[PDB]
Amino acid sequence: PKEEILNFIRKDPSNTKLLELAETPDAFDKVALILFMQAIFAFENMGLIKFQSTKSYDLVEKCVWRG
Amino acid sequence: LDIPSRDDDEKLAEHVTYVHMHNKQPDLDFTPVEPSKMREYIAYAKTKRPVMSEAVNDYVVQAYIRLRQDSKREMDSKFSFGQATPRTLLGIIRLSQALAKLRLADMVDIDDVEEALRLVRVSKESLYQETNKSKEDESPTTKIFTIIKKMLQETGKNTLSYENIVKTVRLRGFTMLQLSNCIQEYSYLNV
Amino acid sequence: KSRHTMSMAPDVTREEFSL
Amino acid sequence: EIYELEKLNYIAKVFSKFVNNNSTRTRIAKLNIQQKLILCTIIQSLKLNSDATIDESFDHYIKAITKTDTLAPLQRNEFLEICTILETCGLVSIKKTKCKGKTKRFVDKIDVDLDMREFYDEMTKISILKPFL
Amino acid sequence: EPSTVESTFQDVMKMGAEGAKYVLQSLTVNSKKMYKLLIETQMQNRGTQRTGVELKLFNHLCAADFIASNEIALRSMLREFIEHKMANITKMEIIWVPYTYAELEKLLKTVLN
Amino acid sequence: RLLAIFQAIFPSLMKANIEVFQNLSELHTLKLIATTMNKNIDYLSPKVRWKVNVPWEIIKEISESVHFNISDYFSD
Amino acid sequence: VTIPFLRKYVQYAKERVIPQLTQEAINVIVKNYTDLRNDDNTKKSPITARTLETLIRLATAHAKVRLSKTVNKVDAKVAANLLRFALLRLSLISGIIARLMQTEIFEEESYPVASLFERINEELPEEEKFSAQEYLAGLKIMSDRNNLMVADDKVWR
Repeated sequence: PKEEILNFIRKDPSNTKLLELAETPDAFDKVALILFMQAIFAFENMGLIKFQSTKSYDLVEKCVWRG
Repeated sequence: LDIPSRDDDEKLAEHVTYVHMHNKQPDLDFTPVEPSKMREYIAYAKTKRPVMSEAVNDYVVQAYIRLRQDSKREMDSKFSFGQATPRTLLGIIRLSQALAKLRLADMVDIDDVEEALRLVRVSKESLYQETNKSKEDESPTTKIFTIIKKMLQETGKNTLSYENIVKTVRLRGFTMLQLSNCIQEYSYLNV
Repeated sequence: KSRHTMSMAPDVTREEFSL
Repeated sequence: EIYELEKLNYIAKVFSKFVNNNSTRTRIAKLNIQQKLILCTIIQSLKLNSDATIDESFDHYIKAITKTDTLAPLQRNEFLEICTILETCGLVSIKKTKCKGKTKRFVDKIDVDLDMREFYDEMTKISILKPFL
Repeated sequence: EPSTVESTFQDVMKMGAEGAKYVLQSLTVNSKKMYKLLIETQMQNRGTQRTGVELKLFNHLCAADFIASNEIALRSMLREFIEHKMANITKMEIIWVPYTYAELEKLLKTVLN
Repeated sequence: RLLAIFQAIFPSLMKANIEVFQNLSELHTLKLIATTMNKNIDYLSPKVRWKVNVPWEIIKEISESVHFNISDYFSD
Repeated sequence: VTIPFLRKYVQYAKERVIPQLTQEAINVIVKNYTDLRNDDNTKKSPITARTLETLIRLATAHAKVRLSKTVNKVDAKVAANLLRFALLRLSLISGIIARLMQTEIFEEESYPVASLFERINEELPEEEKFSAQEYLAGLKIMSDRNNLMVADDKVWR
């Protein structure tokens, strides 16, 4: 939700740099990539996803299935 | 292969439109024959049955040989017409005979079979480039060099006394000053 | 086989990302 | 000190000298006519942009010089020495590249830096090589 | 948790275009101008491979505006980009910048002009 | 994939995987299903392949003793 | 807006008046088709000379629909546009100085000011060579942009 993403980023006015971040007009997809590259990051040492072919990382594989 | 050019799409198109203007493609210098009497003369020619001339044979034969050998060294090559057959030779002979019919003469001409060869080769190399080059025109000293090379084919010596060389040069007509200049150049060129 | 490649992505500087 | 030896003119000269023999000092790099011949032979083999081996270019030399009867061709070892000379001046580089036929196979893939235009000048001036362009 | 410390030792592709972005920030003016010409003739037509230029016409240009003396010096002042993988080349003799049209025109408007 | 076919032909009945992997490590210590890769990093999930090292007769034995039949899945 | 009546209009023309052809329309369509077979080749190469035949037919029926005894050049314009619908300064002289630096006519990066004069007026450009001070200013731009330098005035490094 981009509406909630702007709800939440500007919800912190106390910080200067975070406020200046909060007015970036393309901030939605940027923060999307940020959160994604933290999540896929922390979901490799957890074993679920495999970064197939490091130095390529164009696709990946979902190791686990429910079953 | 219709190379998309400009002068073609100019002249061809212009002249088709000119056909629309003047229903005769024949321009100022042309003798078009109506197909009826054309047919008449054609059949008349067909009623001749000329004879093969004895002289051209060798030439004809040689042509075949040439058309053979190249073919081998052209099998896997670009112009992949593979291994021209004796039927090609026979077809050349038949083409020559038909041209002699067009002559209404009973002896095939050397020009006749030469024209046939021109037909069979113009079928070729009409694929790409369609061009050649020439380099051997100048030859003011390189000709002397090639004469020397034939002499070397005879014996193969780089002597320091030239007496048959100067004789053959004088026979060739080239002067002795140019000969000595070239000898200087090639001695410096280390041959 | 036109796949979405991570090249076509809004990159974020290390500072903005970290913060 | 060159001005001294002869007892900013010469600086354009020395630039044209040291930077690129291609300008004029290639003729020095290929002083011998057989060097120029073998170099143009390499350029001819370039039409087959393959592993420009000693063998590939050597056989190409053999055929192209049986055709153009300038001189009896050189020996294998001779061609080796000539190409090594060409590499000492650095006008053409070599590399013992790996092919996978039997084992890790190391054959001379070479690359020339000259261009046929920089051959235009340096060859059209020598009408004796021109039979081979 | 966000796995703070664990995010530190691991690394992903963000952790190239931006790689060269700092390189070009530290070069010589002649390199700046030649890469400027490259980026114009490669961005004219994401920066795709169809939009590049041929080295024949590229030499024609860098010799017309009197930048390149010949092909050897040209390829020399090109490999400084190549020897850090700062531009792509395929085959025509296409030298195509794999960096995005957006990032390329960004280089133009910001760091080149 | 092993876990897949296992959960398939185990006689929804079982989803726990502690004893499963326990006995898997048991196997790999018995060198019945060895890894083509090294002996220490196998237990991560890097490139790593597993292969059986038991011949077919012991397979017949294990099948008959467990009463599950295997002649089906091989078809030619 | 009569839809059907036009039939009596059509046949009428094809029996009353015929625009056989006009030379000006020829001069138009032939060059038009050369541009066609020179420009849109990369698309699909439908450039077949047969198409030009239609380029006559089409236009020639048009003037029959027009009833005009002639095939107008703008009738040909309508034809070629119907087909398009169906189908769909110092730089150059610096380049010349470059291709003259290619040869050793300068024998150097240096060149006589005499060679300068020989290569400004004797060449193609007439009066594109500016006033003395102005083309010297052009040369000074080419200096500050590192393309030609000045030294030993009778030559120039």
